[PDB]
This record gives sequence, structure tokens and C-alpha cells, in this order.
Amino acid sequence: TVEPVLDGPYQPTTFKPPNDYWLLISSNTNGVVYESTNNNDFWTAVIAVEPHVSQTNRQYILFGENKQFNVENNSDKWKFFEMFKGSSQGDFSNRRTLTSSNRLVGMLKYGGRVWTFHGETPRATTDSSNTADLNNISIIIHSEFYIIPRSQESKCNEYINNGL
Amino acid sequence: TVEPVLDGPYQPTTFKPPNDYWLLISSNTNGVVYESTNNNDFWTAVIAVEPHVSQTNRQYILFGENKQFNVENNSDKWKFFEMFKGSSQGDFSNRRTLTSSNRLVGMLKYGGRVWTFHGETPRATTDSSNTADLNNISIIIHSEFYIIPRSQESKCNEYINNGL
Amino acid sequence: TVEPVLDGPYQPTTFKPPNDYWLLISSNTNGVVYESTNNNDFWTAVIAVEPHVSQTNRQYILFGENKQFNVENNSDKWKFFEMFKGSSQGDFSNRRTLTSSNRLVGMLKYGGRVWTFHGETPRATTDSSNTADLNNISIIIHSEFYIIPRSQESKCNEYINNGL
Amino acid sequence: TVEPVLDGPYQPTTFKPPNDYWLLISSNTNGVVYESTNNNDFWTAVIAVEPHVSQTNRQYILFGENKQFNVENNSDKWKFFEMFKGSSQGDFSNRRTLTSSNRLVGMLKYGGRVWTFHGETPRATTDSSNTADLNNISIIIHSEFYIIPRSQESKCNEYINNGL
Amino acid sequence: TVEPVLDGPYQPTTFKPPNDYWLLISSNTNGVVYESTNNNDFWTAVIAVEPHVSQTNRQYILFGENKQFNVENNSDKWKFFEMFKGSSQGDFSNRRTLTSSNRLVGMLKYGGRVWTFHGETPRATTDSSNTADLNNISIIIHSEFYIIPRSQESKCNEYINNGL
Amino acid sequence: TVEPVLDGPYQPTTFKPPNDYWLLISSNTNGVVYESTNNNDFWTAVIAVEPHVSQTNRQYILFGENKQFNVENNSDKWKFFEMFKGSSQGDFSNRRTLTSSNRLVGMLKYGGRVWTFHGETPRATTDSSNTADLNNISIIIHSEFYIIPRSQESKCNEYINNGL
Amino acid sequence: TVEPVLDGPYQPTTFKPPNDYWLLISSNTNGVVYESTNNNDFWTAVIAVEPHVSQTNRQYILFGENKQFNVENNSDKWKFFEMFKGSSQGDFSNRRTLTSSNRLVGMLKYGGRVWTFHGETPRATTDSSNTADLNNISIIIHSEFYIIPRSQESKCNEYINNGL
Amino acid sequence: TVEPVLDGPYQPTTFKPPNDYWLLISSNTNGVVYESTNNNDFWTAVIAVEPHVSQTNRQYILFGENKQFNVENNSDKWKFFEMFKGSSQGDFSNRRTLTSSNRLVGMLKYGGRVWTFHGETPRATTDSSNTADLNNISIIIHSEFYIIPRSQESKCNEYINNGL
Repeated sequence: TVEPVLDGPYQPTTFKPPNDYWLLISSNTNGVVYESTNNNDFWTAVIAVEPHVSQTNRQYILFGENKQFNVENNSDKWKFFEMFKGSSQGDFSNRRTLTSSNRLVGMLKYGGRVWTFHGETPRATTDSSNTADLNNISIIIHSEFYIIPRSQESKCNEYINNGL
Repeated sequence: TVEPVLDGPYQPTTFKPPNDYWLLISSNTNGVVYESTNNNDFWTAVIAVEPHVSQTNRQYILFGENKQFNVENNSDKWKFFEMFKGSSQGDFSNRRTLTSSNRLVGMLKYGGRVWTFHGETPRATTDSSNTADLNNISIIIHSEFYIIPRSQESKCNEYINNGL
Repeated sequence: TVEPVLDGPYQPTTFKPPNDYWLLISSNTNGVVYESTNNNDFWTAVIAVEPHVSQTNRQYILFGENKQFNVENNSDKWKFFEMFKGSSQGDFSNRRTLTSSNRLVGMLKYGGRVWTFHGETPRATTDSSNTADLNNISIIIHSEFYIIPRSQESKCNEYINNGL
Repeated sequence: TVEPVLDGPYQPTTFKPPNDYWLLISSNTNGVVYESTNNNDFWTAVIAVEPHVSQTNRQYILFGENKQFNVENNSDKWKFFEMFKGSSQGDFSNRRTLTSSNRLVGMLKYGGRVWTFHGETPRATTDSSNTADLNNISIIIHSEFYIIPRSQESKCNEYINNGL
Repeated sequence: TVEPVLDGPYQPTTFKPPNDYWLLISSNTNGVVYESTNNNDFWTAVIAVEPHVSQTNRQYILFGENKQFNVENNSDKWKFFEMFKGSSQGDFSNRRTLTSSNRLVGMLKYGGRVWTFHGETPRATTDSSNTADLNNISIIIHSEFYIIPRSQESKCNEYINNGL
Repeated sequence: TVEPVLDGPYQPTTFKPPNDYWLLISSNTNGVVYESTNNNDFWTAVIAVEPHVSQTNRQYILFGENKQFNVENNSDKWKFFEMFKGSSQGDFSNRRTLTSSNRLVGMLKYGGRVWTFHGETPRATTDSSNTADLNNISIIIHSEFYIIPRSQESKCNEYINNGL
Repeated sequence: TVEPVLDGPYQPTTFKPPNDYWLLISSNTNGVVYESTNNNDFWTAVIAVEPHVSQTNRQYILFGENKQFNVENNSDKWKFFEMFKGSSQGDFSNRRTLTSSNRLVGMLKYGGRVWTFHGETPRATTDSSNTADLNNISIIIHSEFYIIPRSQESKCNEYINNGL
Repeated sequence: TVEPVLDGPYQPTTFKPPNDYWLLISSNTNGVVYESTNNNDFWTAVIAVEPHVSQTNRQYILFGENKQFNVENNSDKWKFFEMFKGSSQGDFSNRRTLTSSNRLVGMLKYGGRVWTFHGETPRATTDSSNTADLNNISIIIHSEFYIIPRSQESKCNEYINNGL
């Protein structure tokens, strides 16, 4: 067989992504994977925690602010925690988590929602979050990433769940 | 798991606190924990008494005035006594008490009233006090404290009753 | 995760609800949701009006009496109107209103007051009304309902604002 | 090691106890533990209240009379309340309290006085009560008990404070 | 003589004040007098400190954020401290101060600048700060205030310096 | 009543004026009223044009240079045109105009800027111009003038708009 | 209004004009208006013909050479004919013509081209000719002329089309 | 004449005294007058010895420890000995002595130090002791006492040296 490799990778960047494309972000270290917000009703930062981390306080810079969390990862796999708030001075909560051996997270802007993958590989699945201002969601991506058309989510799911 | 660490500890201060936020005040010694008044119809001072104190006379400065109290704590737990008066030259009375192994007290302005935790850990509950002037209630806080939105009262309750 | 379901549903009933518990009442048709009074200084009936109702005369039986109202709901959400009178022969007035996509209202007897939820989902908030005679408030509930302790108000809020 | 066991357990009885011996009374239920009087100037009844009893009216038969009290126990320990009056017609008052995880109370006639343990285990201590007629003090004991000479009060102390 | 009274008092409010009018703001308690920002390059909050305040920690809410300061006022007069930051991320600094017996501050939007009064009454004088974005400066005013045209600055000065 | 007469009239002169004083310059003929510059970034000359002048070429000496202008004034009021350049070899432009029945112009150094009156009497208003070198601004004044402190600007305004 | 007159006039002259300036040349007689060349790839001479000239041979000196042309002007306006050649010994041709009641022609060196006005007033428009050696274009100007910055072509067009 | 009396007499107590007030402690018997410590780097107990005490061993309880000293007072005046240690397990030494016919001692927290009166009445003077933790110095006061602001130290002086 001969198949094109998916589009990318792109270097870490800041932009307002176009609607209708999955960003498939490949995390290669612990800490902050990305920081996404429209500065209105949506803030999500993804935090990466390596395998076998006993419960302890870890500190991160989220949207310019120093924030601490009690972090634990009992698994042999990486964990990617979506930390969400809905107002500029709300509190972050862990809205959802991806446990993964492949170290890829997914983010799509479409149809008034932001869609991502959560659960545990190789059976992670999609979920979504509503927003009233989708287009102005901007993202600071801290790692290399690929871009996949919405029509190819089947492939995005395959990559999330089984790797590239 | 990833769980945020509390908003604090803020250092001792004088503060006109906002409505709808718990102050979770962490007492590290015996004596006056805080002094709260609107200089109108509400004065509350909380006095901390360590475990196993036989009946004895202790003197404190409350709102600039020296006053002596007969103090006793025959329990294994700290006790935090709310001393209330309703006028400027009025007499103090012990309105409520929190008996606690965790050395935290709470104060909330909400619904036109002041709320605190009373009873005995780990089954302390909230209770309210009326005032005609909630907005001008200023608090001199003698110990470090945390700030928790009323929407997270279940966490505040957990900390009061089981500790940090 | 494993989380308990709410305590309920209880069938339509008449009783003097205990203090310290939220009743979360689940309406499944337009009309009278409940009728609450102590026959002294407090009468509240909640009237449910479906989405997109043009100005019109609707009649209800409130505490045994036929009463007509001029009713309108311009919204895509249900409206739950609290109709209050403060004496046996007094007139009803719309004291507060919950605009909701979830069709749940809340009522708590506590601390000399009846507390309810008003405003617009998913950001509805609590409010209260004073009474001199709390304990004698009895309620005729026309729809199924759930019971939530006062200490679990954030859970009650979540159901009011996001549904079952 | 080989050490004698306590003298007992004597079963519930009415007894005019000898001077210079402790009665160590083992309570296995709530209610009246014992009723002690000389029918002259000394009446003491001990009432047992289980952990976590909310404030309420409870009734007891004391020296053949129905008596009610407002009772509360906010703690995880049992509470044993000494109710005293000094005259046949007089009113009962709560003179002392033992808070205990071990459910043992103590009574000694010695040196012209009656002695009991009070305070909170494991730091309970003895205290005395005066009477002009020690010898004729007789006791209705509702639970099994042991008899320990005063010369072995240190053993009595240990059992009160750490259990059998 | 017959002379008009000032235009006011207007109640505490939030608005983008029109250019070309002095706001003469009348402080009747310590704490935050007003909070003004364009969310771009200009943030000023004015903090009122009563006479004879010994060095101490005071906490305020400034643009939704809890902030503590070391505060002192050695004088017989009130002090109104302008706390400035020039970016959303930046730190507050005390840019200028009005020391006043009359408890009035002034704020004018005009000509690419915000103009205020500083120094010490009765000889307080104007000063200004530049902005790239004057028109979008909005203010939350916590106290009553009056409105004086730019052409009547001498009147504004007279009130600042001699009182109403 | 007793009211002072103005400080003046000072005779034509070359002057580096102090900050915070209005020069109220009284023009008694057509042509150049004054020439002001810091020989750095600010040159302003004011040209007086009598009522009812049809379009015509007039020549003046400005800062030692001959320059011709196309001049018109179809009104019944005098017009005073500010001709500005920002560099030594720069071109003049008509930056501002005062249309006036009273034949007075004003110039003030204040707040790091130069201020003049523009618009049309009796509703002329002040306006400002920036410069990096306010101190070295020297003015050749061709007509008699008065000096008014900025604290008396309301009087200056009255004279500009209604005459002496 | 008061507006500066355009820069000039300058007496007839010979020079290599600076790039970025329109020369606006004011013809006051018939014959040769100017002679411009780089002695490489560009020769333009402008010839002026008065109104109402019947077809006849007229002679001119162009770049030191006696040249004859068949000339006609049927118009009530002046005509200014650009006579061009591209090499030292090449023949002149009438490349473009300005018909004008205002008797002004325009010449600009910019961006590898010489730009002039052609057509008929009051709707003459700009045109251009390319050259490989713009800088060394020298001009003998036979009439008074003005100089206008390239940034002010709007004004140059106005003068060409409507006069000064 | 009419002059205020001293603030007091406050009865025996344990007190964390405010800075900048003298405590004037009135001794009416021999033994321990007060015990002061921060439990860090400062312990002072004052012992009172009556006139005409021949050299002998006397025992005192200081900070809960039985301590003996060799004591003598050959004078007709009372003697008040400051016994100091600088650490928890350090040895007490006699640091200062007040010999007095008036039986008053003084203690002030001020300027980061502790101040007391020493020497012999009516010529007793003040002296200071250093500590790294002034604020936490607390005192068990065995006799009645008065509180005098430091601004009235001359009155304190007079009373120490000449009596109440």
C-alpha cells in the first residue's frame, strides 16, 4: 500500500483555527499542551502528566496566571486533563481526561461547539462543549500538531486510539 | 486526577468581603481569630481556645476595648467561640461555637445575612445571623485564609469538617 | 464514576415539608405546579406556562378559588411564575419567575424564610421571602418531586440549571 | 505476666456501698445508669446519652419520678451526665459530665465525700461532692459493675480512661 | 446672590463617561472609590484611606481580583490613592495621590488623556495620564458623584479644594 | 460692585511665556498677530483677516520668511487663522480658526501642551497641541495683550467670547 | 479660509530635477516650453501652440537643432504637444497632447518613469513613459514653474485642470 | 482639679498585650507576680520578695516548672526580681531588680523591645530587652493591673516611684 501521511506537522503556534478541521496535537513532554480561549465564555487548557506520578502539588502557567493543582497519575499511560472555566475569573475544573499510550489529543471547532477526545485508548471517544462565540476561540499550541479535515474524523479517531 | 488547590492563603488583612464568597480562615494559635463589624448592628469576634483548658480568665482586645472572659475547653478539640454584640456599648454573649479538630472557621455574606459554621466536626453545619447593613461589614482577619465561591460550598464544608 | 441518583421521585402529595430540605419539583404539563400556604402570612402558587404563548386569559384554581390571569410567554423556554399573596383576602401578584428549559423548580423552608430559584437557566439563582410562621407552611404538590438536603444546594442548582 | 482480674461483674442491683471502694459501672445502653441517694441532702442520677444526639426532650424515671431534660451530644463519644439535687423537693441540675469512648463511670464513698470521674477520656479526673450523711448513700445500679479498692485507684483511672 | 447647585448627585453607576465632563466623585467610606479601564492600556482604581491609619495590610477587589496592599496614612486628612496598571497582566502601582479634607476626587476624559486632581487640599492641582484608547474607558463608580463641564474646571477645583 | 481690571495691556514684545497663564492678545489690525516657535517641533503664526474679504493673495513675513496665502473671509466677523508647521523646512497648514466679533485670541502653555481658543464666538472653546519642548516656545507678539492665570480661565473665556 | 500658495514660482532654469516632485510649469507664450533628456533613451520637448492656428509649418530649436513641424490648433484653448524621441538621431513624434485653458503642464520623475498630464481640461489625466535612466533626466525649462510634492498630486491635478 | 483615673484595675488573667501600652502591675503578696514568654527567645518571670528575708531557698512555679532560688532581701523595701531565660531549656538568671516601697512593676512592648522599670524607688528608670518576636509575647499576670498609654509614661513613672 501507499498512503499519504497526514498534513503536518506544524510547529508550536498561536492562531484562531479555522472551523471544520481537527487539530491533532502530539505531546512530547509533560506540562501545558495548549491554552484555548475566546476571552468570553470558553477557556480550556490541557495539562499532560507522565506515567506513575504519585499525588503531589504541580504548578502551571494558564493564560498568564500561575495555578497549582493536586495531580496524580497511577497509570502506565500518559494522562491529558482538560482544565475548563467559563468566565475570566472563574475557577478551573477538570472537565474531562484522555488516558493515552499514543500522546495525541484532538481539538475541532464546528457547529457552535468545541469537540475533543476523552476516555482511555484504544477506545477513546469524542465529546463536546457548547460556546456562544466559536469563531473567536484562539489557541496557543505548545507542541507539534497535524491538521485533519472533519470529513476524515474516522482517521483522527484511529490516530488518537492507535497512534500514527 | 487533577484537582485545583484553594485560592489562598491570603495573609492577615482588613477586608470588606464580597457577597457570595466563603472566607475559610485557618487558625494557627489561640486568641482572637477575627473581628467583624459594620459599626451599626453587628459585632462578632471569634476566640480560639486550645484543647484541655481548665477554667481560667483570659483577656483580649476586641474592637479596641479590653475585655476579660471566663474560658474553658475540656475537650480534645479546639473550640472557636463567636462573641456577639448588637450595639456599640453592648455586652458580648457567646452566640455560637464550633468544636473542631481542623482549626478552620468560615464566614459568608449571602442573602442579606452572615453565615458561619457551628456545631462539632465532622458534622458542623451552617447557620445565619440577620443585619440591616450587610454591605458595611468589615473584618479584621488575624490569621491566613482562603476564598471559596458559595457555588463550591460543598468543598468549604468538607474542609471545615475534615481539614485541608 | 459511580454517583447516587436523587432521592425520588415522590408522587404528587400534600404535606408540611420538613425544614432543611430542598424540594426539587418536576413539572410535566402547564398549569398549577404547587400551592403553598400557612394560612397566615404566606401564600405562593407556581403557575407553569409553556413556550410561545400569545397574550391570553387563563384560569386556574388557587387555594380553592377560581382566578383568571392575563398570561404571556414570548420565550422558547418554559416560565414558572410565583404568584404570592400575604393575607387571606389579598390579591395575587407575580413576585418572581423562573425561565427554564429543564422544567424544575426549587423550594426550601429554612431559617424564617422560604427560598426558591429564579432568573433564567442555566444561570438561575436563589431568592427568599420572609415569614413569621415557617413551620406551618403546607404544600399541595401537583407533580413528581425529589428531596435534596440543604447542604447539597449546589446539586439542586445543577439540576435546576441543567436538568435531570 | 499474671495479674488479677477486676472483682465483678456484679449484676444490676440496689446496694449501700462500703466506704473506700470504687464502683466501676459499665454502661451498655442509653438512659439511666444509676440513681444514688441518702434521702437527706444528696441525690445524683447519671444519664447516658449516645453519640450524635441532636437537641431534643428526653424523659427519664429518677427516684420514682418522671423527669424531662433538653439533651444534646454533638460528639463521637458517649456522654454521662450527673444530675444532682440537694433536697427532696429540689430541682435537678447537671453538675458534672464524663465524655467517654469506654462507657465506664466511677463512684466512690471516701473521706466524708462522694467522688466520681469527670472530663473527657483519656484525661478524666476525680472530683468530690460534700454530704452530711455519706454512710446512708445507697444506689440503684442499672448496669453491671466492678468493685475496686481505693488503694488500686490507679487501675480504676486506667479503665475509666482506656477501657477494660 | 443666586447660584446654581452642581449637576447631581448621581448614584453609583457603571458607564463610559462622555468626553469633556469632569466627574466629581464624593467618597463617604474607606475602600474602593472607583474602578476605571479600557481593558487595553489603562486601569486606574482609587482607594480611600481614612486619617491616622497605622501601617497595615488591607485587601480590596480591583477589576474582579483580590489584591492586598501595605497601607499607611499618617495624616489628619483622607488619602485617595490612584492605583494604576498599563496592561491586563501588569502590577498595580501608586501613580499619584490626593490628600484631602473634602473627600472629593475628579476625573476628566479629554484629548487623549485622563485628567485627575492630586496633591494636598486646599492647593490640589491637575495632572494627566496618556492613553491610546480614551473613548473606551468605562468606569464603575462606587459613590455618588456630580458632573461639571470642562469649561467649568475652576469650579471643580474649588469643590475639590474647599468641599461642597 | 468692585471688580479688578485686567493685567495689561502689555505692549508688543518677544516673550518666553510662563506655564499656566493665558495670554489674551488684542488685535487691532489685519495681518500677523503673533509668531510662536521653539525652533524644534512647533511653529504657529496667527493671521487676522477682516470681515468681508473676497478671495485674494496676501503676503506676510513668518519667522523671517516671505510667504503668500490665498485668503478669504465672507463673514461679518473677524477670522484668526492658526498656520502651523512642525519642522523648520515644513509647509504651513491652517490647523485651527477662531471666528470672532471681539478681536481677541488666547494662548496658554499648560500640561505639556499649547492651548488656544477656536470655533466661533460666543461659543469658542479651547483646544490643545502637543510638543516635545514646551519650555523653549518663544512668542513674538505684534499687538497689545493681557495676562490671566489659568485659575481665572472662565474670565478669559468670557472675554474671548463676549469682548472686553 | 487661508491656504498657502504653492511653492514658487521659480525662474526659467536648467537642472536635473529631484524625484518625487511635480514640476508645474506655467507657459505665458507660444514656442518651446521645455526640453528634457537624459541623452540616453529619453527626449521630450513640449511645444505650445496658441488658439486658432491654421495648418502651417512652424520652426523650433529642440536640443540645439532646428526642427520644423506642420502645426494646427482648431481649438479656443492652448495646445501643448509632447514631442518625443528615444535615441540621439531618432525622429520626433507627437506622443501626447494637453489641450488647456489654464496653460500649465506637469512633469514628475518617479519610479522609473516620467509622468505628465494629457487630454483636455477640465478632465486632463496622468500618463507615463518608461526610461532606464530616470535620475540623469535634465530639463531646460523656458517658463516660470512651481514645485509640488508627489503626495499632493490631487492638488497638481486641480491646478492643471482648473488653474491656480 | 479633675483628672482621669488609671484604666483598671484589670483582674489576674492571661493576656497578649498590645504594643505601646504600659501594664502597671500591683503586687499584694510575695511569690510570682507574672510569667511572660513568646515560647521562642524570651522568658521573664518576676518574683516578689518581702522586706527582711534572710538568705534561704524558696520555690516557685515558672512556666509550669518547679524552680528553686537562693533568695535574700536585707532591705525595708519590697524587691521584684526579673528572672530571665532565652531558650526553652536554658537556665534562669536574675537580669534586673526593682526595689520599691510602692509594690508596682511595669512592662511595655514598644519599638521591637520589652521595657521594664528597675533600680530603687523613687529613682527607678526604664531599660529595654531585645527579642526577635515581640508581638507573640504573652503574659500570665498574677495580680491586678492597670493599662497606661506610652504617651502618658510620665504618669507611669510617678506611680512606680511614688505609688498610686
